[PDB]
Amino acid sequence: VNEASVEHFYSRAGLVGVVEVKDSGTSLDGYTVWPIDVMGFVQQRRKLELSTYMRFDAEFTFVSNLNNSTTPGMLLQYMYVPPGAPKPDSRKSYQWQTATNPSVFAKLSDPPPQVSVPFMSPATAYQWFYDGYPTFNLQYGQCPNNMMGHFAIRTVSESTTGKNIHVRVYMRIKHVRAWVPRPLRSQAYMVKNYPTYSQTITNTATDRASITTT
Amino acid sequence: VNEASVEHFYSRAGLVGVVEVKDSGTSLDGYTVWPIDVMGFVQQRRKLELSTYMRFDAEFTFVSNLNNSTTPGMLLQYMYVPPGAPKPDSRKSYQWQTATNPSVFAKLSDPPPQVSVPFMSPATAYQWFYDGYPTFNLQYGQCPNNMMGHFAIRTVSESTTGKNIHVRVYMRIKHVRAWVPRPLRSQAYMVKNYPTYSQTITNTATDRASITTT
Amino acid sequence: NIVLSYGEWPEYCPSPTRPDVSVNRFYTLSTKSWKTESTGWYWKFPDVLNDTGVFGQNAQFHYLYRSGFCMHVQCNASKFHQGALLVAAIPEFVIAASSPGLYPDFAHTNPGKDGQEFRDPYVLDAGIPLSQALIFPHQWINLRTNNCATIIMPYINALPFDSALNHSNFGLVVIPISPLKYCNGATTEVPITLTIAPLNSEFSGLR
Amino acid sequence: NIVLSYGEWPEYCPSPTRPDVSVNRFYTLSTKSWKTESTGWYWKFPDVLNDTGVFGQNAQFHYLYRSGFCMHVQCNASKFHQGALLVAAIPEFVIAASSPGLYPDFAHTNPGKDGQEFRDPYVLDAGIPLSQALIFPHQWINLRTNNCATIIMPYINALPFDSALNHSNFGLVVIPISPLKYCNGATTEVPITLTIAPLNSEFSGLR
Amino acid sequence: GFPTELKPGTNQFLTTDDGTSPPILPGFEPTPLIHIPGEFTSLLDLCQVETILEVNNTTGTTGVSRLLIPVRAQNNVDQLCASFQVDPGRNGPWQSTMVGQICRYYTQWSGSLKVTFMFTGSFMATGKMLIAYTPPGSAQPTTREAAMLGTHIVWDFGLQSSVTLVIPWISNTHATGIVTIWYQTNFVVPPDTPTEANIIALGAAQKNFTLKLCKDTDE
Amino acid sequence: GFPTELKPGTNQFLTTDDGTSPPILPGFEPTPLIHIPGEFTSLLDLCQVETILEVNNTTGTTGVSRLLIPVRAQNNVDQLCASFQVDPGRNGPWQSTMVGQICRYYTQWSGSLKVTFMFTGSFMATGKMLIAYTPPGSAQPTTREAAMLGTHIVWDFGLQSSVTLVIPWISNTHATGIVTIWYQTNFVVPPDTPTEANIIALGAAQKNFTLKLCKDTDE
Amino acid sequence: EAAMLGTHIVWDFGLQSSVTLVIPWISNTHATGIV
Repeated sequence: VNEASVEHFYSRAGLVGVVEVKDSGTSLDGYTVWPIDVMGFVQQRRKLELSTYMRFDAEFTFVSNLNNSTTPGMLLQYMYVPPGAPKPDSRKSYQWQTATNPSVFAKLSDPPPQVSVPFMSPATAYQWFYDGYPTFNLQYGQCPNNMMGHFAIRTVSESTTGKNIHVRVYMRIKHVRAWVPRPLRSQAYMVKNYPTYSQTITNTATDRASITTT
Repeated sequence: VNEASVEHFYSRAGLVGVVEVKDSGTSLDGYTVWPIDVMGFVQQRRKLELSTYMRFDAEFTFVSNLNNSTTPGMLLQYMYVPPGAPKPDSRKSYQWQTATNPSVFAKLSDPPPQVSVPFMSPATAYQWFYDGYPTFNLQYGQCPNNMMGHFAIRTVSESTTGKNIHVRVYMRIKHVRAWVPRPLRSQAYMVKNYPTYSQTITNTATDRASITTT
Repeated sequence: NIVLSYGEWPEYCPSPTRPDVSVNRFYTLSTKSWKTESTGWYWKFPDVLNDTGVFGQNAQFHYLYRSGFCMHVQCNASKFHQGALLVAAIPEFVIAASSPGLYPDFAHTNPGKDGQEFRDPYVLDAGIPLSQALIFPHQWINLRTNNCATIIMPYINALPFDSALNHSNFGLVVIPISPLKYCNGATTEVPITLTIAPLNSEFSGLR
Repeated sequence: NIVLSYGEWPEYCPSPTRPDVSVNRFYTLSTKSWKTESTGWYWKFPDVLNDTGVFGQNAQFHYLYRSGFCMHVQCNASKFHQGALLVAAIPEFVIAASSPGLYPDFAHTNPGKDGQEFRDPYVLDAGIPLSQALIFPHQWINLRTNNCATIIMPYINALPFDSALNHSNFGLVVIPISPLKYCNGATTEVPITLTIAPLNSEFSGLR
Repeated sequence: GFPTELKPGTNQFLTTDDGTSPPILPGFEPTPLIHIPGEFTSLLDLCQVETILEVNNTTGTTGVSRLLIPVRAQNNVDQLCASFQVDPGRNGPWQSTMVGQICRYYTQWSGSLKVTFMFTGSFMATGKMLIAYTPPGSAQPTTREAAMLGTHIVWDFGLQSSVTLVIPWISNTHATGIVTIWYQTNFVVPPDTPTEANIIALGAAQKNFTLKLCKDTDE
Repeated sequence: GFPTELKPGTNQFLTTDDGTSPPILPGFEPTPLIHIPGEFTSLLDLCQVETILEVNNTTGTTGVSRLLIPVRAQNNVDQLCASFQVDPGRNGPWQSTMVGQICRYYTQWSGSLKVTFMFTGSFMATGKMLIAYTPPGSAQPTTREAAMLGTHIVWDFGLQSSVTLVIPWISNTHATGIVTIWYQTNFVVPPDTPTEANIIALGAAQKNFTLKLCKDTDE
Repeated sequence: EAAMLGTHIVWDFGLQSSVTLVIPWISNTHATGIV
């Protein structure tokens, strides 16, 4: 009790996306945009598709470093492009200054930056399964009201720095409420955003020799 | 409600000026003065010229670094030259020691320095539009009572250091009160401090084919 | 003996046209033939009535729609027939395709008033395992005991009102678990009849 | 039926000479000719009276000044004329020049008691769009309904008192939206008359 | 409170943070606050003020003419006069309205709009106009009779110079309503009177209008 | 509280920590929370719902047939019908159950299980089946008579279509119970009636079931 | 199916041996109902 509660079942902030600010070699960009997708890894998607409707707010945390695990004093900007705003296109973009895009300036040689994001959706709850069509075959069953906005990251810098910076985005689902429990997935996940499966059905249980064999 | 309030409409501290302390190459100065101008960028000027009279106090923040985004232990002095005092002329100026000029000594390898500035004006409120002449053609419509004083920045140093230091000044308008709403600008901004526009008027709305076309 | 989906009678949204018993009548759909090798059938809830009668008119001419339902299955077998059906109501029944051609055809996502026979009854055509479909509201049709099953399902959606044609709320599924076996000399195809009756229906935005 | 600019009757600054009805009389300015192609006119408020009568004397000889105003427009058209004027009062009317010579000439920033005809009525000669000028206090002069419009505008400035000659408080604008059309054989130029009457006026610092 | 631990989230400069900062000039007493008439404290209060709709936005029409719906005499009855969508924040007529401009500073908006029309012809000129409004589902009605079976107002501009049309609801969550004006009757005038007037449309937002999620604009 | 000392444990990012963080979008009022029917707030409440047990998991049997215990006529009496362990969380029949799947998301579990059987033959078909249950200590009874001296239920599927078997306790701390179904009598039918039925087994967990120490799964 | 949207009775003769159908009105003044 209180240990299998639905709140405790989704706690314990875990990795959701490993994005990499490329700035060296053949990728002299210096920025990268990572669209927020809770259903990133399968181990998380299967837990989320347990319920149909879900309402929560997240607490993102960024664990960044260089590739040799050092953390020099480089200065980073993390900008949260809200759902419905334009996303930047290069290192120097007018979008990097729109005061309606919240931004967090934190050096590498600092504790990880942490920011909460509220429940951002027009509906009453996020909806993993949408039996319907928007725009009243590659459009079926895809709800647009689950978008949580983007996260753009750039080094506050003039030219290229020649240092790749790996970033690890961690997320903590707070205040979880869920509705309409569903059967847990049984087949492999063939494709993102679609429940398609393989022609070769795999039994849910492992097959023994006889019905009278233990 | 409470989301389109006039206070929330001007919150969310945003960039107002990117000044650069040049100290290398052909610019062995080591200091730079940035006169405070809220109406720096157009995206901010258009929001401010919505109202005619405005009263507030700002909370400036300085996000400084070198050009490779590093932040060594260099020591900086930020001095606020109040409205009506003389501004320095070089690295070593008697003005750098006038105890009536508040100053903030903070290294680069420290959190950004933050200072509030109170409502500094002889009038009751800042006035973006001044239909009149001071000094009772290049003097019309220019109120002098909007000056908020200067911000001078120098590296506390003996000789030149050979390191350009870019500084990003962020400002947060607190306690905003506004009067006499005005129509939002319709034409391009041709020139700073003047509402002059181009001979080629651009329609406020986009032109369709016919009045019976959607 | 009627199952109450999640235990909430359907209710009008408190404050839009509220129809009457002229619309809230019993629509008796066609009867499908439960044969031995038959795999099952499913209907999308609001989609099954979008082209029949006054309810079809209201759905195809208004903009917002919300209604409960009192789906009702009955099957008339003899006393010498044997078998067992599972009828459940699945909210947000998202049919998925089966790649070895990556998304289901419209004839499989909105079958209409005629229903569609399952292609993969084990995995419910949606990857989830049948052995767990009982987590939804359901009733067992076991020929030796009962031959009817009524499910009252209220309105389950994120928004208060939604389009009656673009987004189908839930799906009624009926699958034979224990296949139909019968000795020689009986009616070789038990008939299954599905009666629907909307409840506390509402529309808004006519024409 | 008189509009109250921002809903505040003009009031004396509580504690300077307070003039009397000898000054607080109705100054009737000249009448301008509203023709078909005419674009409109504007007057700077305190500037329009700085050279006429006792008020002109008080303004041109004292140092500080504050006063309200009861601007009043009327136009005497026939019943067969058609048209529509927009009259509004714009605080801090900062006229701007129109570069293709970068600042407006003094004859355009302080026209005097004769008014100035607009060069760009669409953009109010100030970049702002006419379609929004209604955000200011205004009244519609539509010939089929009414032919008068009164605006009571109190004293709006940052400082308590100001110079009557250096800084003009606001500007009265009157623009034809729907142009004046009339069949053949009528008075081809409707006359527009502007009556002004200061209210709760004050001065200080004589000679 | 003597022993303390620096939890994660230190030294971060969060731009949208409401922290405190030391005053740079203590003791400095700013200028006292005297009363100024005309204070506004909510952009919604601005949105609710009727402004003109640039309805005649067509290629060629310039200047103030872009704010006039022409109404001419030899328009055979049951012909269509004017039409425009109801979307304060899509590139169209509503850009010229106060609410149309403010909503571009926000992301989401939902509420009920009103559109006031005003006839500006000769007093002697009589006639009748039919204003219909089609909800966002359907498409524009093609004939006057088809529009007659909808939320419409018959408008006898001979008797009333100005009417008002309320729009029930227009939400922006992710297909918008349309308003059409139909020549109900002909245009009747006694002799020696102009035979071409103008209708002026004024847009606004009712008291139930709301905004959310401010953002930058697109000029 | 002005002087402070940074005790050890600073700057550590503890993933499973319940710290606080500044809201990124202050003032933003999220969509109000309307009522939705069908809220679940404890996985145990899900565990308690009876679901089908993939009892016939044998090499070759595919499709829905894997959920059926066949019961045939020419089965001489006192022969064994079916058997399966009681271990919701070991690779076996219980994988197909809701509780079987949830317990793989936890480490420890202890409580009492119930298993409901259901006969799906002709109405006219009568007979008798013996369901025994052997505690985790012993081994599977080899003959019906040996099982008869245990916690068993005689089940006359001619009279009752479905019975229920409670399991006293099954704990996971570090050897599990077994359930066997025996042909008590023959399979008796009147003429012209199928002579092969199916028994369906439904598993669940009673109210005293508990879990602990959530962890990742093994698909 | 077309008749199903009318005044009808579903009759499960397995359960009920006999049902009754009332006809609302049939007048002879000067085109008759059908069952």
